[PDB]
Amino acid sequence: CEEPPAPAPPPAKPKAAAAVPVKAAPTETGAQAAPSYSYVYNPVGKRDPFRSPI
Amino acid sequence: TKARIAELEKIIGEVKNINTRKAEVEKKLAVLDALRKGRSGPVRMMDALASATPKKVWVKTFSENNNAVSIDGSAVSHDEVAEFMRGLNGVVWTPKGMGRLVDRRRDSKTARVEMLTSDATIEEFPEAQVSPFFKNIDLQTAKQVGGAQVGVPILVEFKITMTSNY
Amino acid sequence: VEMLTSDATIEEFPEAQVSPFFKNIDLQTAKQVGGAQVGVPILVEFKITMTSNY
Amino acid sequence: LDLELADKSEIAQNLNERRREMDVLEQKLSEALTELPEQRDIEELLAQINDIGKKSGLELSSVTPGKESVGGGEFFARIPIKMTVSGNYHEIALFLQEMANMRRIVNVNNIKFDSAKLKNEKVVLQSEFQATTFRFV
Amino acid sequence: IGKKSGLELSSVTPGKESVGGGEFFARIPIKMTVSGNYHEIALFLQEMANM
Repeated sequence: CEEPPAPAPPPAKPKAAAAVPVKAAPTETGAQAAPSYSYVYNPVGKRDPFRSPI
Repeated sequence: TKARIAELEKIIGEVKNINTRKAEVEKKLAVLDALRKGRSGPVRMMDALASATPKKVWVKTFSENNNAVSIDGSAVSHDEVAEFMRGLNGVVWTPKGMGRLVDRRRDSKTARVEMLTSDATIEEFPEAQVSPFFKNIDLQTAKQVGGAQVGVPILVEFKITMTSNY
Repeated sequence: VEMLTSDATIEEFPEAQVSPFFKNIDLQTAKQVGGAQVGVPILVEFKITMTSNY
Repeated sequence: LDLELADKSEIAQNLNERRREMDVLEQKLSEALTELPEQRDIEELLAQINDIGKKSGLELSSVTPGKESVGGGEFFARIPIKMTVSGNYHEIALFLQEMANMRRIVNVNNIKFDSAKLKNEKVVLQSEFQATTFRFV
Repeated sequence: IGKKSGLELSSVTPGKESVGGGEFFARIPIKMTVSGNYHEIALFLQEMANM
């Protein structure tokens, strides 16, 4: 068996732990967006048409 | 060990430096695409030579009959055509009468832009209203015209008919 | 070219649209013509009818 | 040693996935995209489109998925979804604005709608909106 | 409040949040569509304004 952990070392974990870790990353990462927002819009304005045609 | 663990602390330092900057590029640009729509917005469909323009945006055709105006236009999106349509009226229209001008539109015999639905004779019930002066019958049609490799318009072509008051 | 369906008179309701100037009625037909040992065309022969604007 | 070798492949893959979308996010004057997080749940997108349609009062006459745009990006296959709903102008404006306020990557673009009644005896607007999400390659 | 005022609630339609309707708040508008008598709609309104 392996003990409370193994012997001195503890041992063997070059196998357990080596074909584990893992690979972590650990990817503390890919969460939720606020996204972002665009802005509106450019006119002054006028008349022309449509003054005469109404 | 101590070599490649260092390698990995560095590579994950990258991956994180990374992941947090994405969520900001992300949102900055969503803003930017709202704003390009905010600069297309104040601009277009239909070329003209006018100092001041009587409408918020330009439009295409305008044809009246001293009781109603059948108009033909275009707007920037599902928004400025919504702003424009809200500024007028909104109606549950019911028994429509067919008349020889509709077919002259199907004939092409009265010049216009046959993206458009036809008609100009019906009976109207108010749904919503913003101008006390205007009874818009409905946004008769609306179609976002993309363009081609020769050029854009990308905007929403539309057609409306509206009887004023007095 | 009597691969083609016929006709040119009907009444049209819009489904989708890209040119504000053109009312295509439908892709009236389409048939991929392979050819023979004397030669190819392999392509899709087709027929469309369309009313423009004004 | 052997766990650290796991972390190296994990983080090298996370680096590749960066390059993937950070460089796409740095993209330039042309078409421009919305942000792209790894959404990677489509059926919930269809379901939530159905829900916002129902609470807007619209009859969802057809939802049709698309093909992935194999040449629509080096780091992402765009799947377009064409939705086909009928009702009132107020209600379709509503449906659109709700899909544009969703928490998923449904970028609505080219819109159309028209009056579905031949004879035109009652108000009704069939509406066809195109909206797409951006899976990875 | 619609039901106890006697009105038929023909449609309730939520809105979109007003992303530029405030720096510290997204306003959600709700458009309500109820039918009945003038007294009853005045009633429905005053009850919603007393909520």
